[PDB]
Amino acid sequence: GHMLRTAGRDGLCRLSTYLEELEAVELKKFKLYLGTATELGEGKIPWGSMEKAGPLEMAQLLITHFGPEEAWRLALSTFERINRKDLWERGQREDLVRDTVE
Repeated sequence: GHMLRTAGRDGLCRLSTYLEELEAVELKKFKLYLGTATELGEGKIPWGSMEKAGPLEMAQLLITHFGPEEAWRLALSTFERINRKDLWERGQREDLVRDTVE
């Protein structure tokens, strides 16, 4: 687990690792949320070309359309939206909890 990446750079690697935790319907929510999103403007995802896509295909989908860490953002920030707040907290913690600490 640890000391695996002495020198490394993830992006897609972290994206996949979290998207592999999502089941078909979880990915379903995820890919419709951002893929058919009008809040995202037009939607960087092609027209239904993610229906037969799984964690592997999805990771390589977001990474190609959005970008390495943009894909990651699109996943973590959608985890919270599909009621996958658990894994979402595994993604973003950012900084500070209440006072002084964290």
